[PDB]
Parts: sequence; C-alpha cells; structure tokens
Amino acid sequence: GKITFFEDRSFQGRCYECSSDCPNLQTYFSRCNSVRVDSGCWMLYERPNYQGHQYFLRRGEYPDYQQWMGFSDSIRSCRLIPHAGSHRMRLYEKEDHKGVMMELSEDCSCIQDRFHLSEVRSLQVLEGCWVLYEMPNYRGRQYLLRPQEYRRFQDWGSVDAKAGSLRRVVDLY
Repeated sequence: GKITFFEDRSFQGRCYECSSDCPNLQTYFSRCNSVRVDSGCWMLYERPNYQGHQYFLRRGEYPDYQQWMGFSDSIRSCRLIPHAGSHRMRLYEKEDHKGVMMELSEDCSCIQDRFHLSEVRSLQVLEGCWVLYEMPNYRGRQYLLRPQEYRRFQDWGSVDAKAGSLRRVVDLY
C-alpha cells in the first residue's frame, strides 16, 4: 500500500508518504486535511498508537477530512490492513457468543434487515478484516475488526453494542 497525507485541503501544504503502518505520524505533520491513497486499505486513527476515532480509506482522492467522515483534522496513526482472499464472520446477539447468530461472507449494509437486532454483542471473525459501522450503509463511528473473537463490544473499542453495517476489507482498484 501507498498513502500520502497533506496538512491542507486539496492536496496542499506539508506532506508525508507511508507504505507500511505507522504508530505515530505527529513527527511529520500536525494536522491532516487531505489524503491521496495510491494503493491498499488503510485504517486512520485520531490518536497515536491506533486510538480514538478510526477511518477506513482505500484507493482514491480525499480533498478534505469530511470525505472520509472525519471528526477533526487530527490524524496521528495509520494501519495498512491486509487483504484477505475470503471473508467470514459470525455475529451474536449476546456476549460470549450466545443468543442467536448470523454468518457473514459478504458486505452487509443493514445488520437490522438480516439479523433482526440493532446490536451485535459478540463476534467471531474467522477470515478477513472487516469494518464495523455504528450505522447502516457505512456511516457513523467505524471500528476495524481483525481475525479473532470479540466476547463483548469493548473488545472492538466501541461505546456500546450498536452496529448497522459491516464491510469486508478488500482492496479498491
């Protein structure tokens, strides 16, 4: 993957290119108002060491922070997310993988329609990386999921169990 951060909107100002993850972008810039992704799938974070708000970005031009549903011009770390050849995950109604369950191997733009619940209280991510969105149609707070089990919402960094949509992390061409 290849990503370039710019201090100002419209690919203007001080800039930094990355090709692998970075635990701390603060050395290189103090604000980020536009991004160009050349290649790969990227999680951006509001804070250093992959904390605070998370933003999912893939190949394309982002002329301002709103384009990636940003909450501020703070961008202080980033992960390059691995492509996976297939995706598979289980959503549970209750913590610790109990209650009703739904299996997912494609993008789901409305959990509520398929599952009949507004919250996912535990997850088993078996294959691929995914982005969980607070809201349907890939809107609201975003949470990067990776292969592992999540016994409760705290394990993915959310404020609560509310979840509207799920996206497979797949590279854009």
